[PDB]
Amino acid sequence: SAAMYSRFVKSALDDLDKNDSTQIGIIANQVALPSKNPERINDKNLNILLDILSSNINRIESSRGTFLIQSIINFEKWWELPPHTLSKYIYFIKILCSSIPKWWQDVSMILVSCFILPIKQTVCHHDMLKYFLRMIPSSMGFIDTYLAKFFPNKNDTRRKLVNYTSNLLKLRGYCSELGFQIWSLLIEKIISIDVELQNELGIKELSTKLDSILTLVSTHVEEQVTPESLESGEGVGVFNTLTTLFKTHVLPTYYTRSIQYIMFHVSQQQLELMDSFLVTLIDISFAVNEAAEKKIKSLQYLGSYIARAKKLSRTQIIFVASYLTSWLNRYVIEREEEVDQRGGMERFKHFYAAFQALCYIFCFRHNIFRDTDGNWECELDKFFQRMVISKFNPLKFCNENVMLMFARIAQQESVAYCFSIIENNNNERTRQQFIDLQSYFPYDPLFLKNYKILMKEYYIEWS
Amino acid sequence: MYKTEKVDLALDPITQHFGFGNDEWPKEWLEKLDEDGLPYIGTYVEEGDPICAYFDDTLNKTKIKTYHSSEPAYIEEVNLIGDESNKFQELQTVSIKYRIRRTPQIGDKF
Amino acid sequence: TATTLNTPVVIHATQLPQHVSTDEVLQFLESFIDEKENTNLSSSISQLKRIQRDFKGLP
Amino acid sequence: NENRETARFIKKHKKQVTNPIDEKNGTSNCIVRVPIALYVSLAPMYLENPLQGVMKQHLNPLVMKYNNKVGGVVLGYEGLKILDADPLDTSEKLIKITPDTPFGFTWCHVNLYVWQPQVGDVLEGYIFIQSASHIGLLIHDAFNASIKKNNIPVDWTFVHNDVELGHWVDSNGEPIDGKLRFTVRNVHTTGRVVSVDGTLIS
Amino acid sequence: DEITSNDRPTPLANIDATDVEQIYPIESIIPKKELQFIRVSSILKEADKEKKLELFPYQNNSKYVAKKLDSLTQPSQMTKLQLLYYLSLLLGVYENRRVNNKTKLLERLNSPPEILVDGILSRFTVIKPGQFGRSKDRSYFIDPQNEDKILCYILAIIMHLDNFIVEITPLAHELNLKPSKVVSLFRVLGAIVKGATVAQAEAFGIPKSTAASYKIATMKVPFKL
Amino acid sequence: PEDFQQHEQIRRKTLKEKAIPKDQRATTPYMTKYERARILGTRALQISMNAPVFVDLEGETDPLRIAMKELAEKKIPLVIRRYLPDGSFEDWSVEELIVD
Amino acid sequence: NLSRKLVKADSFFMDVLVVPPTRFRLPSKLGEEVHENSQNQLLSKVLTTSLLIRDLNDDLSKLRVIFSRLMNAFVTIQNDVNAFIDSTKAQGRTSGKVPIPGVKQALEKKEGLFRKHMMGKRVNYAARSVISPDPNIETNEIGVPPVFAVKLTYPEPVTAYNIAELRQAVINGPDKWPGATQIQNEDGSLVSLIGMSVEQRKALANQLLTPSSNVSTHTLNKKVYRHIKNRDVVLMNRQPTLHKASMMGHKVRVLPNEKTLRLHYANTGAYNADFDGDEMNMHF
Amino acid sequence: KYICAECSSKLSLSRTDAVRCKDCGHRILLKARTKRLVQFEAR
Amino acid sequence: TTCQFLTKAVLDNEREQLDSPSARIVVGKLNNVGTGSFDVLAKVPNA
Amino acid sequence: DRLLNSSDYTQASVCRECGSILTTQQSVPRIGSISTVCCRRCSMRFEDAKKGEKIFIDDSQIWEDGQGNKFVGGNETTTVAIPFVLKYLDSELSAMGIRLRYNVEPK
Amino acid sequence: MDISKPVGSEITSVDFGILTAKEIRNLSAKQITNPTVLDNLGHPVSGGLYDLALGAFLRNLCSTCGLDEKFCPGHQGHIELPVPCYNPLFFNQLYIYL
Ligand SMILES: [Zn+2]
Ligand SMILES: [Zn+2]
Ligand SMILES: [Zn+2]
Repeated sequence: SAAMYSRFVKSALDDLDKNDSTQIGIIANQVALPSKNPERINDKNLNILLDILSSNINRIESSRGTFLIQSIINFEKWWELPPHTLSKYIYFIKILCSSIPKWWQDVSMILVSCFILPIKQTVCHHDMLKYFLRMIPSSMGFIDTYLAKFFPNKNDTRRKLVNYTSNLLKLRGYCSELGFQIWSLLIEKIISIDVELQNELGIKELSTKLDSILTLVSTHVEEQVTPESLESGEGVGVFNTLTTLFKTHVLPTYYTRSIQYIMFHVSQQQLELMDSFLVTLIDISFAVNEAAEKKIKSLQYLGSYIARAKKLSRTQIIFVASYLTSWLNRYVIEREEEVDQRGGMERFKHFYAAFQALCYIFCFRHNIFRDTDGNWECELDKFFQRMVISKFNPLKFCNENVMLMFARIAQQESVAYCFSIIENNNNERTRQQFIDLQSYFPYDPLFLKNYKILMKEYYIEWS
Repeated sequence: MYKTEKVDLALDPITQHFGFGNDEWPKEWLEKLDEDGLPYIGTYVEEGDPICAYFDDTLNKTKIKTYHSSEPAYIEEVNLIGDESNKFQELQTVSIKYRIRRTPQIGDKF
Repeated sequence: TATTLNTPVVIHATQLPQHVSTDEVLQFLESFIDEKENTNLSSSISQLKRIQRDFKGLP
Repeated sequence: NENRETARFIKKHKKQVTNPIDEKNGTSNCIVRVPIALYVSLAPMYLENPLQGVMKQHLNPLVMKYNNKVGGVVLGYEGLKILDADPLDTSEKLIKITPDTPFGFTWCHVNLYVWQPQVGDVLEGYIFIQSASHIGLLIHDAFNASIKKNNIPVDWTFVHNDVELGHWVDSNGEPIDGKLRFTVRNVHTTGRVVSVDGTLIS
Repeated sequence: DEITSNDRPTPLANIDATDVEQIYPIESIIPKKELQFIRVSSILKEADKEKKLELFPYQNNSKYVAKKLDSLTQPSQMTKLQLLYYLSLLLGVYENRRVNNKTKLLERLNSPPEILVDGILSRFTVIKPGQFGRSKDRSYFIDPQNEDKILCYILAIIMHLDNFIVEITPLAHELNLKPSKVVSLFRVLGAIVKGATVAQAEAFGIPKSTAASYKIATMKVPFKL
Repeated sequence: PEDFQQHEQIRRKTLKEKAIPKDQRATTPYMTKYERARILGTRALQISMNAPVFVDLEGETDPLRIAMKELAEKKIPLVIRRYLPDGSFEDWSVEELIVD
Repeated sequence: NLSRKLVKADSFFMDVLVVPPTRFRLPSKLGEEVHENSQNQLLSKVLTTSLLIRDLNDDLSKLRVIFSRLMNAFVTIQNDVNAFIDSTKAQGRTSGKVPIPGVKQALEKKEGLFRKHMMGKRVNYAARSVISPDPNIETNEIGVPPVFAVKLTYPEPVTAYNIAELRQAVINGPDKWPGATQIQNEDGSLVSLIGMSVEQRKALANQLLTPSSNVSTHTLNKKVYRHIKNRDVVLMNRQPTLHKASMMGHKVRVLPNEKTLRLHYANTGAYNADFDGDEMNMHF
Repeated sequence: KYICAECSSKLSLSRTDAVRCKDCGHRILLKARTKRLVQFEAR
Repeated sequence: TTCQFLTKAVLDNEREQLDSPSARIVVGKLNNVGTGSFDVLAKVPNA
Repeated sequence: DRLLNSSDYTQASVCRECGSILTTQQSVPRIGSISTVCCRRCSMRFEDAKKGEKIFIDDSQIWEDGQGNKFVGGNETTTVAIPFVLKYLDSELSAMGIRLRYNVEPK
Repeated sequence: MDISKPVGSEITSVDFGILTAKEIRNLSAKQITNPTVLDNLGHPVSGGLYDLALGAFLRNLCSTCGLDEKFCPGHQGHIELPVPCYNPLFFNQLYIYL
């Protein structure tokens, strides 16, 4: 009957040139049933069909040829095949839609939507993709509405969603020179679980899914940024747009705390790539025509980027940030003749924060703040002494938690004297919500139990 | 002040029926309706509250007639009007009286 | 899409299409590309460096 | 009132530039420079660098596509001019702001490359990857082409695989290297990425 | 409002035959091509009504499909069983009159042949032309032309399956209509409404006391010229 | 291209012919109130669209109130046209205009 | 004449009477009875007068009183088009209280089309209210009830400038102290909050400042529509005024009290006001 | 619980009833109160 | 009399700059008889 | 903000070279076609595609209408800040017997 | 009117005209000649006074624009008179020129 089926599929293609075309549409209603039913198309009848249709294969594009292409590519759940039928069917994707941007456009609609599937079901879901990312230059046009399209929300069940978050690191690892598109969904969607998290600080579903992102993404991307690809591979191109992309989806949202852990882990592993991010924190707040609240948080990204870590060139921490200690000299020479003019005290958000952020280094690393000889680092007996009774009172408008850790170490280590001033504070002592930006510290202590696997590495306890 | 509302039905055999039939109407508005489809006497109507949840005939469903005014008031009287007719019909006209409790607030007139 | 913020409102041509040969623009596309790094600007770099090899290179 | 109206049939349908064969090397010349008066709208964020700030406004999302008025698939810009409303050259200059919104105007004219499709002209083909009801024809390895069943020759013939893309057989039976031929009959504008649709009788 | 002339939903009918069963063809309704593309060789392998109304594409709530299902169980009566799949789509468009696409409608019918579908959509629905459906399938709409166009395939089936009688109240009310809607609708093909005769009074179970209000509709001969 | 340039150099000469430079200035040289009812709010919705600011605002989260903190300080980058209503305009700027 | 157009007689004859579109003839339901547009009643008078005289050339050319079927109906063919436009002169109507208004009479009702639709428009974002006098207002404030401090909202963008006060509008919403009712996005969405909970009030305030997914709208930002403040202006004007100094703007301070509007003492000289029932508007 | 309006002739009628007062020919029917734990206003 | 003031207006077939606010706002435009009797230009740094 | 921004602002669309708002369309497109916006008055029917040889049409003027036909012409039209009442008006006065034309400033 | 939506053009002026038979060719989509507007049964008749080819009446799809009534303006139509008649507007002007 195999020779009886081969003439049943050869007598179809004739009479479309005789404008009858009888036996065409009968088969295409069979290739759309599920695999739940034995009366569909099977192994033997398809590869015989996919060669007899390929006799003179210029026979698709006519007025009747939309009903044929769809359900062949819509062979639903197409990973149920032995390795003999699997050959010519994958070849038929390589012949049907090799140049027409109309149904190959409906192929990457399938191959991206079938990346929600587990990785051992995607043995060829991305190897089909990687071949045309090195051969075809311009098939990037009609996939540019296919990345954020196939992001469902959490109304779908758990295992389809977060497995899709890992399936595109295979795909990006061979498509390296492009750089920026693949992130542009997964940069936005760190915030969406995080937005529903700090206002919850239905909540248990944020536990293991965040375990399914934090240990997942910050390990395989950590194996992307690697010392074996510093100056020979594509590693310099990684850093070029993971600063401005961090600047436009961590800085514009406030009180949203699970997102500053992207570059908090892969460049603390080394010496230079932290210091590549040490110049990143410099250029932000130090211009004129920038945003309004850019002076506070960006230099607050220097507070626990220095304190709670372990791998720092600490001979460079005083050296590179010497301009901020030279700011403290520049702030007292040129900029203390303006206070009795029109205005209050709150012109200087740069002053209660970056001075606080360097004093956020104070209570945590006191053995760094001493040398071998016996003096103080940069003469602490005058430098943090000159700023007491000036026209701002930097012991008046302060924080609660860290700015009242100023009471233990200042006396027993003989740092400062403010114990007769604390009673004198609360007599003299928009703007009502100005405290909302000056209360949160960026790199807080870690609360989770299974991402602490990665980040107890360069994180020390209180001493 | 009073606002005597009414309910007129379909401006043929009679095919509009007060009360409930046999479908399942969505509950939690037990709090205003007796099962005869007429409401209580003396409860606090708002906007977002049925008045005459009656049973249709064209789908055999229960439709619900909520409150079309602002006026958060109470509900007072229920009259039942039909036709004296020798081929007598089931009653199809209810004239329900409200009484709205008007405290003298500032901006009134003496 | 396709509004006044997405599309320029009125477009017209200045003059006749001053023509260049096919090999003429091979000297004059490099200034369109190399001024980039001193979504769409990602796909403005990789696909246009693969049409270099139409008349200049070979894969 | 018969012959007077009929003059406008051509001046809004004249082929602006037709092109003959090029160099006798298989290809043809349809890459060309056109200055155009791009009446653009501003970027109120970017009133400190409109040399870049309006370039990201209607010009980088203008690339690699076709339009209505230039009659060609635009490809690339050069020579950013911006124009003013004064007898002023000058470094700093004025922009007319809209009287309703910060999105201002400027009636600037800048100079564009464009690709154009002409009719009945030969064009290059590369064996890039071969299709089922298409022969693989990557014009400048960038955009795609199209054929039909009704415009293939007789000696053009096919063989499908036997042991383990698709074999094509010429007039005698030997495959060749990459260079292919294609002529133009029609165009199809409104896909996602544009392409042309032709015949092979030349 | 119709490619059929002048508001009557009657296609090319017949009044000029001799056979009783051949007074009106369903080829006027369902054409030759879709009528012969039914894999019908698996229906009467089973016999029980639980194993018949549970593998069809559509399952209704009422017995309005199966009100004549026991009148055909033998496979000698397969010609009207092709109409019983059409029974399964007699209501296949009107109780989903609100929605008018197809892939959402694919979850209404568990795997039917799509070639059986688009003879009703192309004529009896008024199409919304939209290419947002056309990559999938053919979207449509039902206008207010379509209220009395949707019953004549009961006046040639429910008439046809019981030797050409139709009673009012198991038809005017199982279709949820008032029995005065049909008197101005009886004469749209050539049907005749008539009272209670002397022999066929037992076909519903009525006495003679309401026989002037007991009104029947049937077909015996070709329509009176 | 043919009568495009008929509408390209008919405007570059009817802008010479309709202009008046600062030498033939004839209008009142004050920053007046309709001007003050204009260039604030013309910058104020412009500064609302994340436009750059030069002077440190005192946290005063109103788009209108920043520009009056600029108007009496003159870091206001706007230029005013003024119509003489029979086919001639006159130009100004804010650096050479002084406030009532 | 820059185009050099001939004038022709064919324009001054009515060949067509172009019929107005669907959206401009729409029959609504009003009263006990319902019937369609009174324009279509003029049109459906012409057609069956046209199509009566249209089908007479059948009765002469496909070959007496039959000639009077056209001439003494041409006086009604004349009377077709005119009463569509202008009904000053039609056949003698008895006192039936109304002849039908076609277009020009149907423009101007009590000669008020431009006077109520084109020029004198009915306006959104209003408030009509009874006035009250109250102190402690320096002649350009208006004390307002919170029920006008929750209804009339104000469009205002987010920036890297309006976050700290503006997230307070989002977290209240339409509940209380002025909040945020219709949050929009980079494309023009309408994300309401009139039923969204305080979980969705703390959520969206951590969301509002985000660059667009489409980089074709790369510069825009979301517009949090806050209600009203101590920092915006209410314009107010009296209805029968007949002078210039009546459209006097004021700012507003929220005033937790009953439901009326509070004029200041001294301001009654401009508006020619009483308090014997008189009451004036409020705009925004 | 439907008190008539003719002579307070108390009846408790259901649906599908022939409406008349039950001594003479009057139609109009009121409705009576039922105890409900409902919170009411007092200032 | 705008019924009768178009027999003297359409018949002439004029060109109106419609600059009075009884014609300026009927198309929707900023007024020449007030605080928008002109527009604003904008200084930009460089070409 | 008062007399135009009540609710009457829109981005109405005006065919230039005849000057109307009621005439243009957002046409129901072809199979792949997106944002098919054109006019009908400045266009003409493809049954009049005849004639110098016959010129090959350039596919930017083949576009499907609503009834199912195919006609050719009258392409470019932008969005103009117009009240709907004016868009009501130029069809109110077209019916009484006055033809109307508008124009714009960018040509 | 929102700041987030710009507009790239304006309106300058007005122009008048008078109805000629030449401009009836391309002004519409379908004739209107049948007298009544919709019969029984609820449908608006096609080629009718509430045609769908003249706008979109009563939540039907618009057979000119293909999308719903939230995006349909409604289109121009036209009668054809039996004889070309007067315009009583202009009866005060070309009475005398005649
Ligand atoms: Zn009694
Ligand atoms: Zn036009
Ligand atoms: Zn339409």
